[PDB]
Amino acid sequence: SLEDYSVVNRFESHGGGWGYSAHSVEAIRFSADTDILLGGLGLFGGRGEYTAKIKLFELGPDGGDHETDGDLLAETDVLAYDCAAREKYAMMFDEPVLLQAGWWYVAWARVSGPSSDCGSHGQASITTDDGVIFQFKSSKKSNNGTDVNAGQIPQLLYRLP
Repeated sequence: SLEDYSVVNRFESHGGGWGYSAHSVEAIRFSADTDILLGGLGLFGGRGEYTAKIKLFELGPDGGDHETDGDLLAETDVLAYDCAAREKYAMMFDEPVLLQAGWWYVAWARVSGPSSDCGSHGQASITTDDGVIFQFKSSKKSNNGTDVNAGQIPQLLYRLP
């Protein structure tokens, strides 16, 4: 049956709604202090029918202090999705990607559709129940308001090796 994955939720609350436009890009920088297998990203929807393409970029060990344009590690095609109000949709990469402890990455999503749910009270640091510490920082690739505090990409979906 479907393989189970752990979740890290970067937001502690919700906002009003979030809108999209023709070239909107949601992105967030992150790092985990432990090697993890990244399977996908959790996305808000909740108020209709959406599409999204997701990407993962590598920045490296210095990517928290100096954001380069990064190296593409994974990408999906555009895929339609929906989910219940307040919930997240699990958009999976074609294959999971092994991330290195202390290295920085960019989680990226190009979402299209009507207004959606969104996050607020986003956290710079989250410690998951298994003890892994995730850090989040705003990304220069994000052009539609998503940042460390607010917006899209509420979750990373991962397993421990």
